[PDB]
Amino acid sequence: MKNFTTYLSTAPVVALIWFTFTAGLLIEINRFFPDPLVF
Amino acid sequence: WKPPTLDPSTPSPIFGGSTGGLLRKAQIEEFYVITWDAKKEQVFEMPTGGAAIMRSGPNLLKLARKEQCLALLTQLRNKFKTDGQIYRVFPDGEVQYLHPKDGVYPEKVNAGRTAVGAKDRSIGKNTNPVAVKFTGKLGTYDV
Amino acid sequence: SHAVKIYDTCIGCTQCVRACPTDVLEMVPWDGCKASQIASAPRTEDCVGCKRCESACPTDFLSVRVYLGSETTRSMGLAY
Amino acid sequence: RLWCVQVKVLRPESYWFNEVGKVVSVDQSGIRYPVVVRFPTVNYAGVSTNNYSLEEVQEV
Amino acid sequence: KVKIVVDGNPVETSFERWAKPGHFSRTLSKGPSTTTWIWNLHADAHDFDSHTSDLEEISRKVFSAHFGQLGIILIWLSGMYFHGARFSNYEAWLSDPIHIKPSAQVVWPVVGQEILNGDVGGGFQGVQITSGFFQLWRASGITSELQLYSTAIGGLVLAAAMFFAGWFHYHKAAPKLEWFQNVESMLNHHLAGLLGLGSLAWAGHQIHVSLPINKLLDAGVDPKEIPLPHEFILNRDLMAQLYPSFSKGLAPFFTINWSEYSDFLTFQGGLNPVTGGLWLSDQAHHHLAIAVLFLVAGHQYRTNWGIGHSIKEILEAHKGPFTGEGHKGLYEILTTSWHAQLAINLALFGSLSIIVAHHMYSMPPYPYLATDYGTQLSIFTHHTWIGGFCIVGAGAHAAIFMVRDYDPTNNYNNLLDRVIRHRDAIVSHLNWVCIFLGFHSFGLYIHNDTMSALGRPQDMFSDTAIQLQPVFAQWIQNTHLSAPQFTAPNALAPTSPVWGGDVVAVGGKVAAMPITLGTADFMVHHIHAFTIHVTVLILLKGVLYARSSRLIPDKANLGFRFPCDGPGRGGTCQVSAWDHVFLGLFWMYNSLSIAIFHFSWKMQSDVWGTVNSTGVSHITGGNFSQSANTINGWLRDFLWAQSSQVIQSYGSALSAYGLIFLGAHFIWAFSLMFLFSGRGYWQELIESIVWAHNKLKVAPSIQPRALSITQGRAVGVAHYLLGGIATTWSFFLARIIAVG
Amino acid sequence: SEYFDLDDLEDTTGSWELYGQEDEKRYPSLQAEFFNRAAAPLTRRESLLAFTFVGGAGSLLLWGAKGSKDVALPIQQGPKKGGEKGPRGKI
Amino acid sequence: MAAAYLPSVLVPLVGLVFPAIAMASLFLYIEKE
Amino acid sequence: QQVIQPINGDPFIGMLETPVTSSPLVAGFLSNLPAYRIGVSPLLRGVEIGLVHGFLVTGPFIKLGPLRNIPGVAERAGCLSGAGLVVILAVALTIYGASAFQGVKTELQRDPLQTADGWQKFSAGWLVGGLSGVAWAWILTQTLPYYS
Amino acid sequence: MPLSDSQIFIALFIALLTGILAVRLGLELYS
Ligand code: CLA
Ligand code: CLA
Ligand code: CLA
Ligand code: CLA
Ligand SMILES: CC1=C(C/C=C(\C)CCC[C@H](C)CCC[C@H](C)CCCC(C)C)C(=O)c2ccccc2C1=O
Ligand code: SF4
Ligand code: SF4
Ligand code: SF4
Repeated sequence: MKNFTTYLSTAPVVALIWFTFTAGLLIEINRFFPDPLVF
Repeated sequence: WKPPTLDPSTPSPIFGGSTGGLLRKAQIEEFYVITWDAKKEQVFEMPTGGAAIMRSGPNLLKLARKEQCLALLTQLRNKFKTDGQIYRVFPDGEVQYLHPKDGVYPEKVNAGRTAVGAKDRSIGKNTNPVAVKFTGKLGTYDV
Repeated sequence: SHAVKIYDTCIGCTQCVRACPTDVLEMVPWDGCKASQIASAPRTEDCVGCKRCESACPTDFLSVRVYLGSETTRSMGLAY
Repeated sequence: RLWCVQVKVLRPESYWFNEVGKVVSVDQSGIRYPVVVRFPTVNYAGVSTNNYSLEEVQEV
Repeated sequence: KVKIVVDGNPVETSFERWAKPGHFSRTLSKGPSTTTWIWNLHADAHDFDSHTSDLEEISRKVFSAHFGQLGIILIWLSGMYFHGARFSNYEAWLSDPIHIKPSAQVVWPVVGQEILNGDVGGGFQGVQITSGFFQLWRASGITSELQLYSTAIGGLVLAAAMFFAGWFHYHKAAPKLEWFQNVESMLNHHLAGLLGLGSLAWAGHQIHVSLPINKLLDAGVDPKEIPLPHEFILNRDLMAQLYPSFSKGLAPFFTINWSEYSDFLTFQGGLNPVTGGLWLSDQAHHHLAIAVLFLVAGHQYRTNWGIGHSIKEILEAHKGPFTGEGHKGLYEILTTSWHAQLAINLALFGSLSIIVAHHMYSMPPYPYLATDYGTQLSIFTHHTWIGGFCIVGAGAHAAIFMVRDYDPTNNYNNLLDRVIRHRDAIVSHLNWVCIFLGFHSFGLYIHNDTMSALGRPQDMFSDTAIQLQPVFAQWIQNTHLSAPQFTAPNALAPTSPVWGGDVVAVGGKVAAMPITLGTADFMVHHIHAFTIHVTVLILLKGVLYARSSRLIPDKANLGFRFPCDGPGRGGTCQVSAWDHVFLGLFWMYNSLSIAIFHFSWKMQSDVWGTVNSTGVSHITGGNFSQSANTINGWLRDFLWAQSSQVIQSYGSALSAYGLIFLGAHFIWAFSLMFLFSGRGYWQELIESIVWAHNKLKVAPSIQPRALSITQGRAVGVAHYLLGGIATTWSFFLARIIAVG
Repeated sequence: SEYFDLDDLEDTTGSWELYGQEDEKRYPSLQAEFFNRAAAPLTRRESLLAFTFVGGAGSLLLWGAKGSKDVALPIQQGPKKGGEKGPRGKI
Repeated sequence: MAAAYLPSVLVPLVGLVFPAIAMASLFLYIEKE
Repeated sequence: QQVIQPINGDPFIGMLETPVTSSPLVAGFLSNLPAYRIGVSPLLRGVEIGLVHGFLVTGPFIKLGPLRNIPGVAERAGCLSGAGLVVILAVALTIYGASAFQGVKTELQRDPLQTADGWQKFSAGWLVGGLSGVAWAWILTQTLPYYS
Repeated sequence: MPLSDSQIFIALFIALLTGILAVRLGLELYS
């Protein structure tokens, strides 16, 4: 499990997880609050 | 040690010929000869392409460039553990012995050699190009 | 012909001489470094300018330097 | 000068100019660049060690 | 003796090396000092012979990697069947394949992208697909989403089996080297067992499932009222209703009364007029004959029962007075070099994909494929591109063999040795051929453009001026048109309508028609010959001079992939065989772009279109023969005129193509920064940027480097190809979806 | 042995005549005598350059002034349709 | 235009005669040993 | 049996002897061309070569030139064009000789053609033969029975 | 009103003189 979590901590896996989180957050914000142009 | 003489009676390796060999430059400018003594009859790769069979005993090979001779010599030294000699041959019949120049290979330090091109400074101590303007020198490394 | 000048940072490692494909370089005795030898460039008429010697050199900055110069049949690497 | 003391490189053409390396050894036979220095970073040739004169390094 | 030999449990199954990037390589396993290590890890990952010199370990890696690729392909295929089952208008399209556009991708409503769910018909909204799956599923007899679901589930099970096998044959039971070197056994099994039994089993599916269901479909029966395939399996009378010879059962087969089966094993030729596709009974007979031929072919090679051929003996027997020792030593090469095998197989596989493109457009094998113009254009273009890339790869791995696996001792005066020994003659003759072809192909267009601009159309190379008729191809067309009369008497019709004869029309649209050849066709075919010959010149020159040249006599010591041998000898950038692959990719792109442009324009101008009482109204109205003999004709009447659909696509469901058109133009231009520049500039710029990071104490420990010279070239050609090909992709798809 | 220092450097360097053959008697005497007196003034490199220059330049200006008119080149006939019409009422 | 024959003379001179002279003479100069 | 051998038995000169190079038909045919008559004067070899080449170039000019569709004018224009090409090639041959010239065994004397004076006589012979061949081509278009 | 033939010949002659001066300058710059 230690070796597996080290693999999950390699740069592309962390990049995949973080960018999936960020893209999903942006997508769900735009789903819940459609068409934001201004604050 | 004295520079050896090119023996023209030396046989050549067994080769079927190619389009990669000598051209008109060998007739009018210069060409090169590599000689070596083979311990046994075996196949080697020609620097001009294709397989050739070196004869047991003395071998002679004429080539267009010094780099081709040294490539074959590198192959002979590293694959067959065989030493060799390289000559430059001119159209007027003059033969100039080239390598190893003093009988010892250049990578081995040998007494009697004198440094040429040596600069008694590190490379960052070269002067500026403005300082060699209108002097005729090749550059800051030339002074 | 190309100019190959040697500097005094050379540690006498002989790697540039082994790298040279046209036998421009050779090792000569010296007292400036621990190896008691220095690279020399007596045969720059045969130098093609490939800079394999500079790629081989371990000193920082380089101890062998190749300055490309006037081109000849030998320096252009021509077999014709 | 000492073994394993930090030194700052003052050679301008060196990759490690103004950087700090570790003295590996100092040759005592009067050669031109006796101070062997090891560095934590590789230069463009992948090398991490270089030799310097006494005036080319400053003890830090 | 051919036998199964494995090693038990050679490699432990552990995540320890997953946690150590670069473990496979002795240089890379120590970890990075610079960012170059990050790229080298990916570049060297699948270079097995660089990791080790043991042929057994390399072969085991290759076998298990092939299982992994098969599992990925099965996941992809099951995905396509699943999206047909779940996210498609397939059943509606089955009820009305002439008016309903196929769609099997639906986008989610967010950030306005639901405009891409176009009104494709059948009460459905989605992205229109051009892969041809609907026509393939209909030809197979699939009538419901349940059968698509079943294939998707079965594909995922088989995908898991492939991934299990790759793990199993690497970690548990790894075959030894002598197992892999049983090339006679592998050829016998792949000819008779893979291809032969595959064709026999597919003939079985066609006869028992595809033939009756499609017969009922083309009769006009509603697909929901057609009996399921197993009803045709279990009820012989139901099948005998459609094919009366089935009432006799298998007795005509066993008594050699094969002509009784003539109702479902036919030799009609041509196309089914209802669907515009090839007759499925013809396909069943074709696959049966193919199966028998391959089953016979798989008994040629000796394995364990004495009879059969030794391939080494065959090769060593074929030598002649011109060729020295002939094919001696080739058996040893092809049983020890994986790269030599890859070179051959890539060359032939790519050539096969290109042949497939031509044969499927000319003889459309699926119902309602030929009038789905988007699908026709897409599959031609796709298989052409796959073929070209595979051929360039063949050149690459031939060169890799020459650098790494060639041994002069085992090639003395054989064909390979003699080819190397006259490489200068080969390359100089091919150089002359390429120059001659370029002059007498492209210069004809330049002559025509100049004559037309000067107001001298009578001095042009054209059908109404100085003519260049392709009389040999015209004669071939006439011969193939006349074939059912004399030279193929039992074939009712020619193989394709392209040779001559009548228009095949489906739903008021042309499925296939004669493709006449005039001066413009002559000119563009010699363009094709020129571009192919230049691409061959680059790749073949890379292979022949991979080890040495007059410039660099020791090139093999520098390897397959290296940037140069320095600025000396005048300058030696891109001497490596890898760099010949790099240049050959561009020329492959140029060649295949002209080929697919030729296809698109000629089909739109001379084949595709609507049928009226008067005749055929082609999409671009026959303007190929009028203007394809000038460069300005191509630029205006093809590129400028046909790009109207992609640049007007905004605000429609095709707007994705307009965006991809622009983005692909961008990616293409972006590539020129990598191709035109050099890494010394970029490394110095990075030095200044690194100074800025050092000042703020944000310099990374992994020292940033510019890309290597070779990586700069690889990035440049990858972005060049991606941008150019995706530009043409969006142009083609928007154009033919909007006007098809 | 494919090498020899002296008297065989031609064979060593491959300086061979593959197809050229020594031959003095090829053409008839009167035909040859005719053609030597025909090409005698052009056997000097300055005279041939002068002859080709004067002849070529004279042929080119004679073509331009007269010959192009005789063969009715379109640039010598000039327009007959009154001139192309430009937009915005421009002439 | 006045002297309207002049283009029919000078255009062949500047476009054919002068370039032929120029490249012949320049070839002879740049190959001279 | 092998039909490809090193050039003159020398495996290290970059050439191979093949049936294309060294068939008796090919080597006999090439030897009797005027280019390979080493002892014959370069002027007369130039005359023969010029006759051949000046004759042949008129054809494309006659049948494909801009005036090819004008009866009578087509032949005269094609022959004047061929004469212009012959003169241009004479200038090229002459400037080749002035720049190019500033042993051989089978012992052979070198070609008098490969000298400055010999090449200049060759250029004169080319010019005379080429203009004569162009004129003869025009005469042939005016006199051949089945010419069209 | 168009130019005369004499005006064109005057301009061509003055340009020929200028060209002679140009050849003189070019040769002086050369050697
Ligand atoms: C009749 C016997 C038979 C059949 C049908 C195959 C078929 C195949 N072999 Mg070949 N093989 C055989 C005998 C056979 N082999 C023998 C006797 C040897 C040793 C001499 C080999 C040595 C060999 C090597 C070294 C490789 C192959 C590979 C392949 C695949 C080629 C790519 C392809 O077209 O995939 C088409 C894929 C399908 C149609 C999907 C279904 C494939 C089924 C499930 C596999 C059926 C074949 C298998 C041998 C059956 C045994 C069952 C197993 C549980 C024991 C394909 C699966 C290549 C590869 O891809 O393997 C991973 C490869 O590298 N084979
Ligand atoms: C349109 C762009 C273009 C052009 C014109 C060329 C030209 C050529 N390429 Mg290059 N190439 C290009 C793009 C181009 N390339 C790009 C972008 C790359 C980077 C990947 C390459 C990389 C490349 C490689 C790697 C190779 C070539 C080769 C060739 C030659 C093919 C043989 C031939 O057709 O000769 C005929 C010449 C032409 C068709 C050019 C047009 C000539 C016109 C029609 C004639 C005009 C004559 C003129 C009127 C008379 C002079 C008058 C004037 C002086 C007043 C030719 C010289 C191949 C070659 O060298 O093999 C022989 C070769 O191996 N190219
Ligand atoms: C400004 C430069 C210039 C000029 C004035 C011309 C003029 C001409 N060209 Mg164009 N040409 C040029 C540049 C030029 N060329 C360039 C740079 C190219 C390559 C891009 C071409 C490519 C080209 C082609 C392919 C052809 C022409 C042809 C023609 C002729 C068309 C008119 C006609 O119907 O003649 C009909 C011809 C005759 C009535 C016979 C004329 C014979 C002349 C007068 C012989 C002159 C002797 C010669 C110049 C000696 C040179 C000595 C020394 C100066 C070197 C005309 C002589 C056509 C042709 O007819 O020419 C052979 C033709 O097929 N040209
Ligand atoms: C503004 C325009 C301009 C000016 C003021 C000069 C000025 C000069 N040049 Mg530069 N030149 C130009 C344009 C110019 N050139 C162009 C467009 C090119 C082609 C790219 C050249 C290429 C060039 C070369 C190759 C040489 C010069 C040399 C010279 C000097 C003597 C020129 C001369 O007439 O020798 C007259 C000599 C002869 C007629 C016999 C010798 C022939 C010479 C070596 C070559 C011809 C030179 C001539 C300028 C070429 C004109 C080019 C044309 C297309 C405009 C002088 C300093 C020469 C000098 O020695 O260097 C300092 C020299 O070798 N020039
Ligand atoms: C632009 C260019 C560069 C500069 C390009 C570089 C250095 C590539 C940069 C790639 C990425 C963007 C670097 C950073 C990668 C990290 C993993 C980023 C992590 C940050 C997260 C947001 C993902 C070269 O180095 C070069 C070399 C040789 C010929 C041509 C060129 C060339 O054209
Ligand atoms: S540049 Fe090349 S040839 Fe010259 S000295 Fe260095 S290694 Fe030798
Ligand atoms: S110049 Fe560099 S490579 Fe050569 S001996 Fe000196 S230190 Fe070694
Ligand atoms: S420019 Fe780049 S590829 Fe060319 S010699 Fe220099 S370093 Fe090598």
